[PDB]
Amino acid sequence: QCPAIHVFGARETTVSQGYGSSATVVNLVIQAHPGTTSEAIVYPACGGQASCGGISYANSVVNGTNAAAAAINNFHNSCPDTQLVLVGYSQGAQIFDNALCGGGDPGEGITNTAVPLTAGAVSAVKAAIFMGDPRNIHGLPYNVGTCTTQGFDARPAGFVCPSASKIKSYCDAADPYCCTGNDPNVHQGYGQEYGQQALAFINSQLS
Ligand SMILES: *[C@@H]1O[C@H](CO)[C@@H](O)[C@H](O)[C@H]1NC(C)=O
Repeated sequence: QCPAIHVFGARETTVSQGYGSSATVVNLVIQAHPGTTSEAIVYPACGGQASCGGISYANSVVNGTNAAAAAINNFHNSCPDTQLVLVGYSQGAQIFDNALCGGGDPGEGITNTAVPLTAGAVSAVKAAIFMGDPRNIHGLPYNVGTCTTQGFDARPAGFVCPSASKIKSYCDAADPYCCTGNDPNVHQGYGQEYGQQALAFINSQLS
């Protein structure tokens, strides 16, 4: 039978195939709700490193965005009544951002602005947690964190995501990727810093 809730997790760059740091929030939802299953998005999660196949960041985001859209759409078709939750970390947050909000990603070669998710899939997605999203920019209504600048693939100032009310994007000032910081460690600690807050949001979003 189909699960009551299903969580999609996308990892950060250079991490081997799996959930990566998205695991923290994914596990919190699974443990807190009976009938919750999950799956990790299968994509390169690379930035030119030989460790992850040598696939460039742009090609990783291009593949990832499509992989994310295909996984969510396909699962919804199999289980249309299941509540969906997305958890992306770093590059993982970027592919979910592109797939859910659309608006294109020019810095990575994506010009299409249409949301790749089906109407049914979009309505099934109840909550989305982004941590260290390189598409971050200060001012977005779903932002949480001390960052007051932007990431390397910053969204337009005043960007309007159709599903803005279903998202929580965490990003602090010292993050060098989702912000203009210089401390890489801050980028890796969102699961511990905002994990419980994320869960609380997901709980309020779920029916
Ligand atoms: C995306 O990358 C994965 C491996 O990470 C691969 O299995 C898949 O075939 C790629 N998808 C496309 C559309 O190229």
